[PDB]
Amino acid sequence: GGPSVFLFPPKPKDTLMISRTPEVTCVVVDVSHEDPEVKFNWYVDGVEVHNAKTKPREEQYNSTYRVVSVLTVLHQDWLNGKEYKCKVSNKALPAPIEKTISKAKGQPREPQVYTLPPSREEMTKNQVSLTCLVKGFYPSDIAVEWESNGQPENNYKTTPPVLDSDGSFFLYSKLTVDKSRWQQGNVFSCSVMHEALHNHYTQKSLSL
Amino acid sequence: GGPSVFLFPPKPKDTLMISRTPEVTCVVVDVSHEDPEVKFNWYVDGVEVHNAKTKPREEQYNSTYRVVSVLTVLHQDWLNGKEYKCKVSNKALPAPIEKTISKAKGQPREPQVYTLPPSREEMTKNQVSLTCLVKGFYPSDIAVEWESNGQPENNYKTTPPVLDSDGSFFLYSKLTVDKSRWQQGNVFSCSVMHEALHNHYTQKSLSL
Ligand SMILES: *[C@@H]1O[C@H](CO)[C@@H](O[C@@H]2O[C@H](CO)[C@@H](O[C@@H]3O[C@H](CO[C@H]4O[C@H](CO)[C@@H](O)[C@H](O)[C@@H]4O[C@@H]4O[C@H](CO)[C@@H](O[C@@H]5O[C@H](CO)[C@H](O)[C@H](O)[C@H]5O)[C@H](O)[C@H]4NC(C)=O)[C@@H](O)[C@H](O[C@H]4O[C@H](CO)[C@@H](O)[C@H](O)[C@@H]4O[C@@H]4O[C@H](CO)[C@@H](O)[C@H](O)[C@H]4NC(C)=O)[C@@H]3O)[C@H](O)[C@H]2NC(C)=O)[C@H](O)[C@H]1NC(C)=O
Ligand SMILES: *[C@@H]1O[C@H](CO)[C@@H](O[C@@H]2O[C@H](CO)[C@@H](O[C@@H]3O[C@H](CO[C@H]4O[C@H](CO)[C@@H](O)[C@H](O)[C@@H]4O[C@@H]4O[C@H](CO)[C@@H](O[C@@H]5O[C@H](CO)[C@H](O)[C@H](O)[C@H]5O)[C@H](O)[C@H]4NC(C)=O)[C@@H](O)[C@H](O[C@H]4O[C@H](CO)[C@@H](O)[C@H](O)[C@@H]4O[C@@H]4O[C@H](CO)[C@@H](O)[C@H](O)[C@H]4NC(C)=O)[C@@H]3O)[C@H](O)[C@H]2NC(C)=O)[C@H](O)[C@H]1NC(C)=O
Repeated sequence: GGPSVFLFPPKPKDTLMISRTPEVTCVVVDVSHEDPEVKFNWYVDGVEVHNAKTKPREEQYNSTYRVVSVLTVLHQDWLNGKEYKCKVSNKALPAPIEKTISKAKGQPREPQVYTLPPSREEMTKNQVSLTCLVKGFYPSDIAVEWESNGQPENNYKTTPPVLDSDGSFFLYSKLTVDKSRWQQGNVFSCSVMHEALHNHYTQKSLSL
Repeated sequence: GGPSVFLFPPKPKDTLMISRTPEVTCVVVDVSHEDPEVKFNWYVDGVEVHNAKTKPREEQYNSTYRVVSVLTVLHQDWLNGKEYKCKVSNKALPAPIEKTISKAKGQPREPQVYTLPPSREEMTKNQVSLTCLVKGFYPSDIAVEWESNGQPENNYKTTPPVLDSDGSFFLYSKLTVDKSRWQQGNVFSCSVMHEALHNHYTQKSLSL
């Protein structure tokens, strides 16, 4: 009917990488052509802030607009658990819509990072699987990459985080390599970024 | 507004286990108190069938009913890729709603099942991780369990299937065991059920 609001968190990497810019994004869909004006109020821990920026209005081909406000967050503010509230007013609403988002609550726990070599049974294939088990972490926001000889290794896939029986998360990352590249003693590494790691970073190596 | 329809597939286990009964479920929500009658037509490969059964009507506390029709499917029919169509008629609809479901399309590929022992680095803990990598499978419907000494081992978690770079799926299953149970040479097994396995079943063992 009238507008709907969806509020999105930053990317885990952006909150953990010094390079990138974490932002909270408040998306308003089904804004009418009759009432395209939307007012945003933003609050951080209940304190109203005034540095949000509205993205270019996006007109959809179902006769609605999509209007989006972005609030840049301090890395430390997000990781410290601050509460971000977006309030949306529009003439087609009988009352403003409010959404609130934050990092998951609970004591952070440091990932344990374990590298597992290919199974002997897999050595009948041309390509073999290098496994990085990351477990015991909380909250679930995390990033995982691989390297080899100082260079990024990109032929990998990582599972979503899975809730474990002790209330931490685990996941696995699988890097696929030419078997010969493995047999030649090349050194591979699994890099993990998470808030409860020293400098938000660790790497563990794996080689034959 | 008026009713909505959601059509659900069988459980992978039910389609792969000789014991259990696979069914397709056509769920109609937001059925009004003014118009509670819903007519279902079911089609298998475009052929109308007449052996569906309607579940007991469920009245919700938002002044709507939930009405559900269940069609039992032959194991072989689902795995052979038959198309199941549910057609829903109701007075509040301007036209019937139709939904169609089937198994994912594409050539099946047999899972490769590899067991990986705990990392040496993990042996500083009281509990260690036994890993079952299942890869190269298609379609994604699969079930995984663990055993030890002929008995079911239940302290495990399995990742959802992840789409790999070659268009097959992989996943990992993690069984957590007392370290001493591992060091004592107990034999653990990862059991996998999938349509492209011989007898829809395989198991691989792991021990120190
Ligand atoms: C007219 O046409 C319109 C265009 O087609 C159409 O608009 C759509 O409306 C939909 C609803 O009507 C709306 O659906 C929601 O989608 C949510 C997910 O949205 C993302 O992912 C989509 C698919 O991948 C994308 O299309 C979206 O753009 C969005 O993508 C994300 O965007 C964010 C913000 O930009 C971005 O994050 C930012 O990224 C940047 C970098 O780019 C930085 O990193 C920033 O730091 C960062 O903030 C993401 O990266 C990007 N991600 C992706 C994957 O692309 C979805 O979550 C909603 O689901 C909830 O609500 C529905 C009910 O509608 C429930 O069915 C569902 O279960 C979910 O409900 C929640 O469940 C929770 C339970 O765990 C519960 O806790 C919650 O309370 C509960 N909430 C609710 C409300 O129930 C939802 O499906 C869709 O996004 C719109 N599409 C577009 C393109 O705008 C419109 O509907 C049409 N009008 C008609 C038909 O009348
Ligand atoms: C009045 O109050 C009502 C009750 O609260 C409320 O009813 C709800 O309405 C919702 C929509 O308005 C409806 O939402 C949909 O939910 C879908 C998932 O439903 C399941 O999982 C839920 C949460 O876990 C459960 O609540 C549901 O019961 C259902 O659970 C499953 O049930 C099936 C069938 O029984 C069962 O399978 C069977 O199990 C048995 C054993 O028990 C056997 O094994 C059988 O063999 C087997 O068949 C499952 O096990 C069971 N699973 C679980 C997990 O419990 C959800 O999938 C829908 O999402 C789609 O649509 C929404 C739009 O509404 C999108 O936002 C979303 O992105 C999805 O869209 C799809 O996206 C695809 C992209 O990949 C795309 O390909 C599709 O085209 C696209 N489709 C559409 C339509 O867009 C959806 O969220 C909810 O289920 C209702 N809840 C209940 C309890 O009925 C009602 O709304 C209220 N009225 C109001 C507010 O006015």
